[PDB]
Amino acid sequence: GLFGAIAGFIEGGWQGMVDGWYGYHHSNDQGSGYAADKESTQKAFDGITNKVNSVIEKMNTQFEAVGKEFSNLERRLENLNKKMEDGFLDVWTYNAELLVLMENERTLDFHDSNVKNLYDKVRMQLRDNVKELGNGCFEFYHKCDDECMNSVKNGTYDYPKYEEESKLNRNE
Amino acid sequence: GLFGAIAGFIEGGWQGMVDGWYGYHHSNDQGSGYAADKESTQKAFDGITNKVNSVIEKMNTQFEAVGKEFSNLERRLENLNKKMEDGFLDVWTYNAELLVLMENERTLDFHDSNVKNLYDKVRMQLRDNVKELGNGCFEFYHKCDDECMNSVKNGTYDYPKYEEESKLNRNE
Amino acid sequence: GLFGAIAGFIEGGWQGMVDGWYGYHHSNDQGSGYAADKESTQKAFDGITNKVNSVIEKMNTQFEAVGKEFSNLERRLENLNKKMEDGFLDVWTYNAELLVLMENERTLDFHDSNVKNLYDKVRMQLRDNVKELGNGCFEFYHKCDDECMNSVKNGTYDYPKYEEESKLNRNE
Amino acid sequence: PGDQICIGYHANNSTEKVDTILERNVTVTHAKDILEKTHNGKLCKLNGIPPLELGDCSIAGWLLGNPECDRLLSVPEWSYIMEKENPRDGLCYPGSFNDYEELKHLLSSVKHFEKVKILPKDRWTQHTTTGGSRACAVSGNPSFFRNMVWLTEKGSNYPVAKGSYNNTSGEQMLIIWGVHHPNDETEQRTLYQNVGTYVSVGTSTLNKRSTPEIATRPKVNGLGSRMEFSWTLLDMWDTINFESTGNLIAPEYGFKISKRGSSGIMKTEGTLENCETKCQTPLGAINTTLPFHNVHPLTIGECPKYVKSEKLVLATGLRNVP
Amino acid sequence: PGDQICIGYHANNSTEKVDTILERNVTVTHAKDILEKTHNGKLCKLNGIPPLELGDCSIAGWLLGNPECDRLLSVPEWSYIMEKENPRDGLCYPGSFNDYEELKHLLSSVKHFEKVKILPKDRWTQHTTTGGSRACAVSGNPSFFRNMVWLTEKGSNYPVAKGSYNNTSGEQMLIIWGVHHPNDETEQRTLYQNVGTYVSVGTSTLNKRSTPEIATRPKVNGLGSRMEFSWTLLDMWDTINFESTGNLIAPEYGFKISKRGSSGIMKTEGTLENCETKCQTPLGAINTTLPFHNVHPLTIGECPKYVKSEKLVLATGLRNVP
Amino acid sequence: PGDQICIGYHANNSTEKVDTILERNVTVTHAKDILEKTHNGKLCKLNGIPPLELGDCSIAGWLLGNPECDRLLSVPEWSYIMEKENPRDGLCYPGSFNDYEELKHLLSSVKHFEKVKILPKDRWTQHTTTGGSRACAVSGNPSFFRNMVWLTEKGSNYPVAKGSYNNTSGEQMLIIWGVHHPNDETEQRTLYQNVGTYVSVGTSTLNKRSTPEIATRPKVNGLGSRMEFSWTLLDMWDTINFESTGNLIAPEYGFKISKRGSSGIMKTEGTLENCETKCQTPLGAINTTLPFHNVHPLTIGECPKYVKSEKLVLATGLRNVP
Ligand SMILES: *[C@@H]1O[C@H](CO)[C@@H](O[C@@H]2O[C@H](CO)[C@@H](O)[C@H](O)[C@H]2NC(C)=O)[C@H](O)[C@H]1NC(C)=O
Ligand SMILES: *[C@@H]1O[C@H](CO)[C@@H](O[C@@H]2O[C@H](CO)[C@@H](O)[C@H](O)[C@H]2NC(C)=O)[C@H](O)[C@H]1NC(C)=O
Ligand SMILES: *[C@@H]1O[C@H](CO)[C@@H](O[C@@H]2O[C@H](CO)[C@@H](O)[C@H](O)[C@H]2NC(C)=O)[C@H](O)[C@H]1NC(C)=O
Ligand SMILES: *[C@@H]1O[C@H](CO)[C@@H](O)[C@H](O)[C@H]1NC(C)=O
Ligand SMILES: *[C@@H]1O[C@H](CO)[C@@H](O)[C@H](O)[C@H]1NC(C)=O
Ligand SMILES: *[C@@H]1O[C@H](CO)[C@@H](O)[C@H](O)[C@H]1NC(C)=O
Ligand SMILES: *[C@@H]1O[C@H](CO)[C@@H](O)[C@H](O)[C@H]1NC(C)=O
Ligand SMILES: *[C@@H]1O[C@H](CO)[C@@H](O)[C@H](O)[C@H]1NC(C)=O
Ligand SMILES: *[C@@H]1O[C@H](CO)[C@@H](O)[C@H](O)[C@H]1NC(C)=O
Repeated sequence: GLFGAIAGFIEGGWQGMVDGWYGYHHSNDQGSGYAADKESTQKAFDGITNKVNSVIEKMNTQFEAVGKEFSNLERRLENLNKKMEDGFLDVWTYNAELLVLMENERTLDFHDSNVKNLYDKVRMQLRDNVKELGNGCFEFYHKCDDECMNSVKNGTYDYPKYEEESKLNRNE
Repeated sequence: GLFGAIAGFIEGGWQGMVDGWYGYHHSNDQGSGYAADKESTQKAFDGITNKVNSVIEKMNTQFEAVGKEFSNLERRLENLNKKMEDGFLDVWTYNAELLVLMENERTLDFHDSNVKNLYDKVRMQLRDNVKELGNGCFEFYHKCDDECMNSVKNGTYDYPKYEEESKLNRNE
Repeated sequence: GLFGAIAGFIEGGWQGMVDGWYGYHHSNDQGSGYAADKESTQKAFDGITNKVNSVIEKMNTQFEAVGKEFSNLERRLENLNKKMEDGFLDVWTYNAELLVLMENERTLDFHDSNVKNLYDKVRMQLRDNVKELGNGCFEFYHKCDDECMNSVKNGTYDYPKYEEESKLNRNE
Repeated sequence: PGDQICIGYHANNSTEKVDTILERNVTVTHAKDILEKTHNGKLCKLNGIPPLELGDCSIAGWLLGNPECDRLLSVPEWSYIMEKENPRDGLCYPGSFNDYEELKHLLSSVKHFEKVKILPKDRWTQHTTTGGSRACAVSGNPSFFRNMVWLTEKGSNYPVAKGSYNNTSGEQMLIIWGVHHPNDETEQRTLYQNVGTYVSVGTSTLNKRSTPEIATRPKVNGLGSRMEFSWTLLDMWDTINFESTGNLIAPEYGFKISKRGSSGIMKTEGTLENCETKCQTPLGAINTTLPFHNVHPLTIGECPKYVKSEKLVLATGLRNVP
Repeated sequence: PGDQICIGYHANNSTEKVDTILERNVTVTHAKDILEKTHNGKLCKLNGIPPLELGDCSIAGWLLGNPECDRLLSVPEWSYIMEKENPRDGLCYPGSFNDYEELKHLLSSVKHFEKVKILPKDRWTQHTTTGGSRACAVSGNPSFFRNMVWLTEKGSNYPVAKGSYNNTSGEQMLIIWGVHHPNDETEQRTLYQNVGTYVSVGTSTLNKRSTPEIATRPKVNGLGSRMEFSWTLLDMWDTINFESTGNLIAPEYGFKISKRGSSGIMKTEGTLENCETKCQTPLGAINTTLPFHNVHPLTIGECPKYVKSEKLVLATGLRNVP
Repeated sequence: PGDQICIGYHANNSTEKVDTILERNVTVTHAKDILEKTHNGKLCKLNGIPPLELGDCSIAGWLLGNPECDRLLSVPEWSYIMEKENPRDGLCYPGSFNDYEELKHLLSSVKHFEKVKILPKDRWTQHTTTGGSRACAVSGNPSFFRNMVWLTEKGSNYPVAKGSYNNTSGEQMLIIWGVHHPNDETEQRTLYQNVGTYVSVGTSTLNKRSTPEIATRPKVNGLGSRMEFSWTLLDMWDTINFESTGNLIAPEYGFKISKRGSSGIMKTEGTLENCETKCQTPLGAINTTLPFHNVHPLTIGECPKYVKSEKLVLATGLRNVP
């Protein structure tokens, strides 16, 4: 996709992450598991809810066919009426189908962007205290406990804190 | 936003940068201050000016209602006329409102992309002579004077030049 | 462009790469040359072929003018017919022109994204066994033969393999 | 070999598919179908108000009072009118109905009439009013449209027939009248005694006259003769004047428009069932909260917007990746 | 602790808001409102050319020459025509105007007439022409439409009335004529002496005739009688022939189409003010360079495109971030 | 100084340009033009079926049988009809054609007629049928519309003329008839002997009558008289009855609708050439696989969709960068 994360460098999804659209899987001495990122999930949910309302609401100003009858001596008028009602019908079908297609494209790319941005947020926080594996994971140059994993997931990782511990690991 | 810079890793805007959409703030021994990046600002200005003209110009081929009257024995014809004029009115209102919404979305994301690309341009130039702080700033592994800051802002930073000075700083 | 690669950090195109949209140029002791990346080229080709079909197919539900005549005492009816046929004509011209403009915008950005994602894929694979020059090229911290270049181009570069050879080069 | 945090995204067992401009048939974790494609196959009450079911009768058969339509002699307020494509019971006495389609269009905005006896038959003291035809027979004897009066010779004379009605009813009133076009001169003489007759009708705004046309025509319902009907809407406090020396088919009643609003005539061969809806189509009733439907373009009531689409599915979740 | 260059973006004190598909009510640093919502509330000259202000007169009242419309007997070129919804001064002598809406539609493309005395009244030497009615009275005495001639009996006789006019005027010419439909036989005899009369009109393309209809009708402006007007456009170098044995209301004048172009009839109760515009609506004049407006759909002149929108604001700057 | 792999993109010598919303005149490596702008400038056969080329004849001239249109007396199936803007050969005897535009509209869905001799001229044994006019002359002598019969006095008498035809042809049939409106009373007497004449026509659904109008009118093709034509579609197994005491212009033939389908009347001054197309426009034939064209809105056959655009070019490749 446009942002290269979904079915990209992060090759697949997680059946095991049931509580959100985007999030984490951690692995340490204490164990492993999944956790949704609530902030980014909610922000995307809000946008998507806005999108669907927008697409619907903009096509509430839509043409309606009204039943009229014409004599056998009013065939041109009858044809004009039919061409008009059909014409608007075609225009509105076009508007609906196109809008759904274009916006579906954008919805998939929005989710891709949200995953990439979350990844980048964590990356830019961990810096060189981790190795970027290239698969969506960061491998720590230090032991990172549950409280340590919890700090990353809510953006309170103390890099100035683990700075010296990791450089020794990274170099030795 | 889609590119993760505006209200993203660069958390806020600068009231103090009054002469352009995107640019720099530098800080050294000689002092500090703001400067717009003229090249990227102008390129975005040109695109945005093109966008507005496009949206207007494509809706100059728009329906106009013409005043006609009908007898009390021409009610179907009157209704056909009314359904037609209203129908086109609804179509054009839809086209205008949708175009503005979709293009507003793209305009905000365009600016986000322009900020991200400018950031990346500077990043890819400074390389490891700086630390990426994660907030839009780069902290130099050397003293960088006004002439030095001026080289970065117009893409003439000499990395091959500061290469040795910074590695000693970076390691010591 | 939106993704910053085409006419961006990769400043120009390659006349010498005639067999695909995106790809490689390598340089080593054995020589140099161009090669298209077949996978990413094919994926973009498939999308673009889908795009053109979509734009055409959605505008197959288009209004057709039917030839009718009116008396000198049916001028309002004649005008209604003319306003209708012209009105739909304007709507469909608008739909066609707008769709082509919006989708042309997206096509150029799609190609930009595809180049950026290919670059990032190679980057995330080579890691610190190479220097990122900032121009689309990676310079190896080791000799990389034809078989070595071939591994990168199809994502089978052995980093765990060249890991030690490069760090000595990178540090010495 | 060290610790890891990975960034990732949800996947599930959804098989929901969507299309984009760039790709078709994409599986997504969540999606929203916005197109109603179902209906209950029935004609229903609309907000508890039943339609007027004409059965085998046409609009003309109802309003003129074709004897086959006697169940419709007094009908309550309706929400829409059900008419067959080719109703059997219309003009039992063959002929034509001027501006008929205009009359049907009027009915799209009328939800009730009060039939008012504007020109009681017994006040035609100088003419015979018992006139009927085998083409409108009832129980084997000649009869006639229940709402109309066929004036004929009385005592071998047909004096100038004049009737007038001031619309004091409190609403606009629909009034129909006709002119009889005989097959031959003997028919004209036996019925009216007079020749070179006329029918004149006048309101403040309408002035419409007629001379009957005698001519041999193909038989319809057994008759080469015809009756040609016309109509007008009589404004509040306006008067209608009828004047004739022969061939007038007078209204006995007018239809006061007693309720107005959005209605319509639905073309259908079907019958009303004991069901309730907010949205009726000729194919059946719709019950949905979805914004679009593809059931039929001709709907009555509070309906979704109609499109020709076979599918409208919006992606809401992301690409569902194994 | 070292030196820094930061990349950033502009912010300001703008409160300008825009909408997107994904988000509503977004504050941006710069925006462009492309919708005109204001007008001056006045009816104005259009490019320095004033409209034709009918006042209490209808199109028919003007062209026939209802005596209450005498200020309109000669009018200069106009840019649009102002007509009230229900003008008081139309057919002073009650009746009807055939194809009236077609005539008004013609006027949308006409900007001036030259009224030409095609059939001077004094040339009707075998008929009385001073005929008038209390329904069109002037200063307490019977009068008549200024542009028309009511032919009546002269010396107790009404010979065949024939008038003809060859359109040598250099443009197409609008010509109106009428037929008088009396209330009764005594009126017919007193006015025309003849019975079974007719009015025939013929050009190279038009052949339209009439027999007057005598009938009692509701009184309008005091009369049960009616005058029924018709019109034609006489082509350059074509001739119109009038022939009648009674009941003809002849034109004295024709209206030569002396200027053509886009105009229109604006329905308004208001009056012309001393102002100038390039774009007039029934609500008031628009002065803008904006591409859209939401003022009224029925505009005349060089106008922006109308939409129903309450707002159209394009973001030009970026998201305004504190 | 070490080894390198670079990522890059294609460039070529393409000069193909496209537009976007953000930018205009962008050079791309590959593009797809989706707009046909060319045609062959000729009128052609449509799928091997030639059009009906009226030449100088109008639809009316053809169907009535104006003698200048004799090449059209029997014509094979057509794919479209070519008619000039102002055909010279129409009503040679001047007059009018009621509901003419409706008749032309019918022809949009008719691809062939079989002309059937429904009322053979020789069966009018009580009337003269050789009547003609110098306005329809052939070789210097008076003649008449080939498909019509002008009934006149025989032996100084004009008995009631009655003709009838039951449509047993197996399809709906177009039938035209007329009424002659003389210039004067002497013409009426010389031709018909009778006064106060009428023409009556009746089917199961149509009842249309006429009284001829005698009146002096401007000369057209030398005549102040007129013939007024009307038409009907006679249903299968229905009968049409003509009855007249004078002034009837009877059909001798009916036009059985022998093939139906999408056709049309193309307005063109041009002539058929020896060429073949699937898509015909008034400007010339289109041969393309492109989805859009900008040639003309009025096309017949299997055509691309028409738009007003000067260009429609889709980018397929990327920005072409030096
Ligand atoms: C018809 O009956 C009405 C009601 O009795 C008569 O009177 C008025 O008509 C005017 C017409 O606009 C209405 O506005 C009033 O409501 C009526 N009220 C009064 C004062 O009578 C009318 O006169 C009758 N028509 C005739 C011809 O006598
Ligand atoms: C009506 O007057 C005109 C102008 O005097 C007469 O003559 C011509 O009419 C033709 C018709 O197409 C015009 O094109 C010419 O401009 C006129 N010029 C000439 C040579 O006279 C016409 O004859 C008159 N009509 C009658 C019935 O006499
Ligand atoms: C006209 O001719 C037809 C065919 O001979 C006559 O008969 C039938 O008409 C009905 C009308 O619906 C058709 O459906 C049948 O195909 C016809 N067949 C039969 C049994 O004759 C018809 O009677 C004739 N009309 C008159 C007035 O005699
Ligand atoms: C971040 O997460 C940790 C959980 O270990 C919690 O203690 C801390 O309060 C969180 N910080 C914020 C910003 O809520
Ligand atoms: C870059 O900026 C410096 C300012 O110190 C200036 O001397 C130099 O000319 C600039 N280079 C370009 C490309 O203009
Ligand atoms: C990758 O390329 C090399 C060419 O040197 C080839 O041997 C190998 O099979 C390729 N791997 C895949 C996945 O095809
Ligand atoms: C969509 O994909 C499914 C499998 O993922 C398969 O049935 C088929 O190729 C596609 N179905 C349709 C209806 O095109
Ligand atoms: C938009 O936001 C402002 C504050 O930023 C607030 O007044 C309100 O929530 C919104 N206004 C409207 C009109 O929706
Ligand atoms: C487009 O660009 C070309 C050169 O690239 C030049 O001819 C001109 O500026 C533009 N042409 C048009 C038709 O606008």
